Amino acid sequence: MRTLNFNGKISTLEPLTVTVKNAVSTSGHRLPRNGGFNAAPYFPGTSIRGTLRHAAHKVIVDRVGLNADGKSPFDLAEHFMLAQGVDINGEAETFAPGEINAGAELRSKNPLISLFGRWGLSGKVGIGNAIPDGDNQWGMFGGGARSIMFQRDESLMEFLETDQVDRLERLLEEQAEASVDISQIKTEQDALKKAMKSADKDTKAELQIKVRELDEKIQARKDQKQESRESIRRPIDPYEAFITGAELSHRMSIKNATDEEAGLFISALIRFAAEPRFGGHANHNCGLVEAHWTVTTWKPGELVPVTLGEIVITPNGVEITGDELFAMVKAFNENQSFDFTAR
Amino acid sequence: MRTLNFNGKISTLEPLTVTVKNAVSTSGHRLPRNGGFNAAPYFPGTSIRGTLRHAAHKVIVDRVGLNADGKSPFDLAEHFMLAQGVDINGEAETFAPGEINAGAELRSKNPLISLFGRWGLSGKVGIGNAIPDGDNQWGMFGGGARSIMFQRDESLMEFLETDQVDRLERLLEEQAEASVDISQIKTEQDALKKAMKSADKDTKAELQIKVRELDEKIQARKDQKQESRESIRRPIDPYEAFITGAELSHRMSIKNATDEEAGLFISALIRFAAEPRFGGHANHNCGLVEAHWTVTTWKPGELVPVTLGEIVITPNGVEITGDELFAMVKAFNENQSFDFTAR
Amino acid sequence: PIDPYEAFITGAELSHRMSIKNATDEEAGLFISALIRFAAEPRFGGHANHNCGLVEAHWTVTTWKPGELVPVTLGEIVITPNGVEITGDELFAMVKAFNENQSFDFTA
Amino acid sequence: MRTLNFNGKISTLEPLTVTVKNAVSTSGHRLPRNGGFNAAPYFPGTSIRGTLRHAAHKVIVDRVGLNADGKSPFDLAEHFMLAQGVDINGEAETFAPGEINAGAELRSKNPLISLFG
Amino acid sequence: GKANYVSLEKVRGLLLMDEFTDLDTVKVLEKLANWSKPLVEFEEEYGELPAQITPEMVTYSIWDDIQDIDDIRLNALSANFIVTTHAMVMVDCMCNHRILGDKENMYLIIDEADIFVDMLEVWKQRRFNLRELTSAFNEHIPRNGVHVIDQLMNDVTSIAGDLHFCSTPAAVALFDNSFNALSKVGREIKNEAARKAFFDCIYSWEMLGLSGGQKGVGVSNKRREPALIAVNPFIGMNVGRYCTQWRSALLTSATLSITSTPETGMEWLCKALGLTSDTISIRKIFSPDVYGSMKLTIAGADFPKVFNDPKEQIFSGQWLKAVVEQLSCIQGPALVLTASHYETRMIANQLGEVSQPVYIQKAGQALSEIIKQYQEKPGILISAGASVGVSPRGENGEQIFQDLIITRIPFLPPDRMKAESLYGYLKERGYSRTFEAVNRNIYLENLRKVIRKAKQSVGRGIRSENDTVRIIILDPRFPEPTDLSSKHRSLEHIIPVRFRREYRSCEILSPAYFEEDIQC
RNA sequence: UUAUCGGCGAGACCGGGAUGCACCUCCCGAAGGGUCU
DNA sequence: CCCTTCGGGAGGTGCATCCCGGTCTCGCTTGGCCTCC
DNA sequence: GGAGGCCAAGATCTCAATTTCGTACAAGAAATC
Repeated sequence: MRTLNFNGKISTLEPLTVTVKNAVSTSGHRLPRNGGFNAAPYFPGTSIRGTLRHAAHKVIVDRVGLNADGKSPFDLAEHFMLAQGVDINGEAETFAPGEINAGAELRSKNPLISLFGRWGLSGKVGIGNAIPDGDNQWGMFGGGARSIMFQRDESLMEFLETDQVDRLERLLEEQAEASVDISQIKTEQDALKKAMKSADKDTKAELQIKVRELDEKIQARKDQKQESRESIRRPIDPYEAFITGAELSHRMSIKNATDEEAGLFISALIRFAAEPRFGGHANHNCGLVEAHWTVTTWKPGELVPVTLGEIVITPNGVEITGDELFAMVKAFNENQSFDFTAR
Repeated sequence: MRTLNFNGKISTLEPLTVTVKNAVSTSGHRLPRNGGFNAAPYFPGTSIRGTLRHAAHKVIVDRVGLNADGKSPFDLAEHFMLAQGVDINGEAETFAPGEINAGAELRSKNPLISLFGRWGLSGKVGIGNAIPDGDNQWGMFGGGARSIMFQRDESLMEFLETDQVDRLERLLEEQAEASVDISQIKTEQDALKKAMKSADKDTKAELQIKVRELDEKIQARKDQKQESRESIRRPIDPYEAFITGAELSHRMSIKNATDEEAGLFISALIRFAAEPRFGGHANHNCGLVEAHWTVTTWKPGELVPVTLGEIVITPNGVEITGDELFAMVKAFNENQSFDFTAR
Repeated sequence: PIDPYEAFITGAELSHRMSIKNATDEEAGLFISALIRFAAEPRFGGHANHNCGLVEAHWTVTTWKPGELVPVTLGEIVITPNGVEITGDELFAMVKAFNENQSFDFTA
Repeated sequence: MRTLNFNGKISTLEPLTVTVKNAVSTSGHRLPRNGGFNAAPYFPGTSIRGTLRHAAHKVIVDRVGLNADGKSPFDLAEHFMLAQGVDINGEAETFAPGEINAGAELRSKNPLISLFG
Repeated sequence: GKANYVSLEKVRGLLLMDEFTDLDTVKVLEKLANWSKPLVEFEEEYGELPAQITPEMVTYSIWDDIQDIDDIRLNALSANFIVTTHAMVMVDCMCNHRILGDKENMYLIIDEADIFVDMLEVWKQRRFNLRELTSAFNEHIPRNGVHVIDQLMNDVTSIAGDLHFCSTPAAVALFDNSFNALSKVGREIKNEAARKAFFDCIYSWEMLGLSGGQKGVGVSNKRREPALIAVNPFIGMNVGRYCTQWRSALLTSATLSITSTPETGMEWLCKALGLTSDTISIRKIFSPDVYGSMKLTIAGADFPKVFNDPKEQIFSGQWLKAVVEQLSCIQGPALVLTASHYETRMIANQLGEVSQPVYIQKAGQALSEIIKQYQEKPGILISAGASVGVSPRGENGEQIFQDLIITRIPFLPPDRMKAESLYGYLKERGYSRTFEAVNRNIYLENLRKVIRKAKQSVGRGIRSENDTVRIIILDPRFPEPTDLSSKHRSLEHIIPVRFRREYRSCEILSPAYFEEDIQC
């Protein structure tokens, strides 16, 4: 029952990005910020924790084994319990407050829930935010523009029948006319968005409703396009991401980690190393990271912690130093007493 | 259903350039910077992804085959779906529940769409950025100046009739007069913007609409010119590109790739190797690449990857190493059960 | 869509004032031991799922001169992830006094 | 409809120079460097492309032939479109609907413009 | 400080140099030729002694190790006390007593310790003088590589400019690039033993920088030689050790107090010198109960912003106009103390040649000439950061300026590499604080340096108990008396405690609208 | 400081799609020469 | 010892998405009922 | 048969919505390790 603090750095192999609804606004896509507009962006601990929770869920699914076709014995409710801590049945044993050793049995028989918690059950694993090292190290990646395939290379046009060529003609004319009309409507809307600043709350209200009905006018204009609802040619808004090679200091804790639970966590890190992807924009290979963690335990009452070992995740492999981490992984792997199935 | 990581280097046989809207500014064509303004530039993974996606689309078009006239069976909507993933008919719903399990069959029957996703279907292929290895590996190329043909070479004057030499004289005099006009108005505009520097925030907007007045007057002195709209003689601003022989580290992932999807990806790599052109500036032969990739796989739960083989693209040929890459390519070639005319 | 929670930024320097009133060596020793055990898991507040609350704090332990209104610095308690650095011989004396004096009867 | 790659070497019978406007620091005429001050200078593809485009223009006018006085049938706008690539009368627009699928026929009729765009 | 006294040989040079021009008083020359006495005392006492006192040639040359430095040092080893420049106390730092000798016998009074620390932050440097390294390896010289060294030598001067240390992003980037471009030269030294010595030297330089602390670009104080600066953390502990080494050292200064309370205003120096609780024997603030009179006018929170776009350092025209008119509204001799020399240039240019003729501190201009010139003819003296404390004393020890005008608070520019490199220090030394935390710490340290510098500026005002100064702080960011929550509230500590009542009752040029709000 | 004391907490991957590209010759003018076993 | 050249002309346009889905609680006593001492 | 513990029931209700931005330099002395 040790408190393992994984202190380490997440070097970035391909840009690390995340779209969090709070941070992003109409100004564009912005990384979650360390308390302010002019703040260092941080990769949320939420995304890392969810990625690691799904990695651990896959570890448990593979450990419990797969049937002949490949289906796990777990039902849908159990998978949601393990991966997101949500009980869809509602049969999950709610621990009425004041219950001594709340979930000690569930923790013992469900290492994954013990680590990542549940509703009313504290998750031993705390996955902190990954803050960058050094100024800069973030930038507007992605970007560019979707382009009409046939207006970039004419060789793709030899593959189209005459009717399809006229279909493309109609699509482009429709896109042009819709763009002109929507741009006029958006210029009026932008005049209103300037007019906001004289925000007399009543005029603010009427102006906002005017922007709403202008938006509905835009939507109706785009709904009367027979061929293409959406403009094919359009600039892709850039997304803010941590640059490649960015060093992000990361701290994780497993409070009161049994050897089994910490072994499960290390196995989850091992399986995450297979696809070490954090965040989104994975179509641009965003999220690949190599991370090295120093595992330090701290026997309460002792002035200094002792380093159990080190977990290094790189594209060439997972290097685990320290016999302690190996012993924990083996203890997790050699215990048959995990009834991951719901009670 | 294994993850394939193509980790490797792109050597630039000719300068490699791209024009991202956000990256570029009033200065001119500039590569994205991989972070702040002065950060080391990177080639967008979006350009690489689009090039390989169109290569794969052409691969699928050739594999399905062309009718006698040379047309492809795919509808225009199907072409856009395969190569750009835009549903022109607008029948692609983002979170329709009923397509939750139709994704697996759609991927199985449409390997390209599984590889390169669409709006609502995650793309198994993530094409990362190409980042240069060394420093000072980029530069401004393409700097030029369009020059009057008949002033560089006088032998082209004997080919023009009297009325056409008089046309060239009227054009030259309109260009010299236009030039003097636009040059005096831009030489007042630049000092007006060199006064906007020390500007009261309010006065920013007034000097801004003064700038837009001067711009409208430049555009009306251009709309006044009869002979020519744009002056023939002019310096072409250079664009920023990676130097010839630049080594750019590249990282591409196919998450949980079936044999046939990875085979389609390798076929796309081969067909891109037929024309190894990335980015733009097809004039000046920019974009030509010689790329070599080490395909590594990582069974989840294993501590090390296994190098399946290497994909070397050189101007002299495409070398495939490893029995597994050949097996995947052959599996893709021999799987006749793919349907792309239906999303 | 998970609602955000308002927290203090990572690496926020928060001024903290703690005090023990007139102190037998044993009470101050117990407090310093409590700080030494809190340094094992230096967590303040909730949202521990996101590792929230992890702090490192340097406390300058001042006392009042007998009679005079002036603070004399007896030592420093630097709790960090690398360890707890108790500074000052007097703080060690308080901790030792608490460790000894085993006549405490916490029951009732 | 094949992609032809001419890969090869230029041997320099007499010194090869080019005054790229960006390249020439007012300090002195410097050949356009392949990135930074100290890289290997290259001859721009722009100058070679312009030379070959004017050569193709001369090929086209000679193949069309000249009148008895020795005047090309083309007009000034046609010459400028052929070699300089610039439209005098402004009849050149990008991504304009309706010229779509006029590229195939235009290229077939005008191999020079197809080549050099 | 030495190097500014009789050099023996240069005083036989003086024989020749004077006979060309000072022939009339050549006899007094030989009187100097024999008594090898410190020139400094010499002039002031012997009636005026202007004949042959031109300093330029009387001083040591660059290589003037003539062993007389020992002789005066041995002569001065005896004393009741030693008035002198700071140099010895850090010049014998690691000489191990080869200059001063006995230490425990000696006591140390570091007068003006505020400037001591402030320039210690410069002395935390080792000048990697490429000319010296060029000169050092004059036999194992890969002369082809000298161009690289020469190109870098140009770049340092471009980034360092006129600064001995400069915190622009270029400086650390040039530091890394220069050492990488010197690692290129590293594979050019022919002699393998010299090659390894060079490699080890740059490796020691490479680790000294990256392992911890700050890198930068230097222009040497003397001879204006470009150099590549980086931290000497060892010297950082050494200064503490070497000041504790003295039997009982005393750091005293007129502006060594951020706030009027010792036990919170003294932690900048405690932490800077790493000084722990061991050696904090007293922390006392002593101010005169009555000393001169101070009237305060401070620019209210409506006075236009100083910098419209501070990144390029453009002074907003509204602010320049307001400052210039306010200065023109003065009616007596004044000492306008700006922060930068560019602000002096702008004020002088825009100032429409008002009466009481103006006097400007040209960049680099020694303050002695201008101050003496202004003493005779009084008037507006637009000094700058080059004020270097001292005093604009009237000739017969009387206040010849009534109005001390601080155009703008001398805010230090952001150090985006000091924060980054210090973050590197804390990261590699294991301390876990994020980069923004180091940015905040550096900001607070710089703001405390600004508080000390502005305290020095206000201290220029009153020097004699009869002095009356009307201080005009034209910065909008100086906290208003009513704004107790203002961001830069610590700047209120600039005013001495005794004159805080007139600070509270101060005329505001451009105050900010108050009202009679019924909910009082 | 009109009394004494009270951690608010536990769970959640926001992700999914797009080539920004399409045209330009920067050229035109020149002797660096004479001077000494 | 000469003496460092003038200039010319700096773009035209496109297009800026669709959509989810926003929680439990609990600050009190009390008896009815269900199991243990 | 009495004494612990778990769980359901009990009256309606009281209230309020920010809208990012720090800081922009000078030189004291020098036998430097």
